[PDB]
Amino acid sequence: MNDQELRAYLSQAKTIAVLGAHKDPSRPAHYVPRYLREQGYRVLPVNPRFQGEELFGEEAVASLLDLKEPVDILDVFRPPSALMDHLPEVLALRPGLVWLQSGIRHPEFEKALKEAGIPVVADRCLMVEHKRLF
Repeated sequence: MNDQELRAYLSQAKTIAVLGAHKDPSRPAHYVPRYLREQGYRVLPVNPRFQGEELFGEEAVASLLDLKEPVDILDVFRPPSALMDHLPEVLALRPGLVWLQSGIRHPEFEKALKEAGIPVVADRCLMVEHKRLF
């Protein structure tokens, strides 16, 4: 995937689910999605730690399976050691593209996603890359 193709995914994306969404405005799990929301994206916060609480103008749900609409981009902020347990959720949800934030890689998780036919982008910040490309 090149910038040109990555642009087609970003510019086409409507919903961006944030796995690991945070409330503290100091963390990336919050300011990255916040930046995304201000760019015309409908970010859907997902985090058991803040379930029921409003974030980015939406109620935070505990699971990806709790989301109502399809997901264009799954922006992941959860650490590598917490990814395999969520694999079945991501496979079921089947987002158009799974995005692993900075400092997050997991060979197995990524392979499983690729084998399922789901595009993956890892160790990259969605805010930084969106800024770059557009």
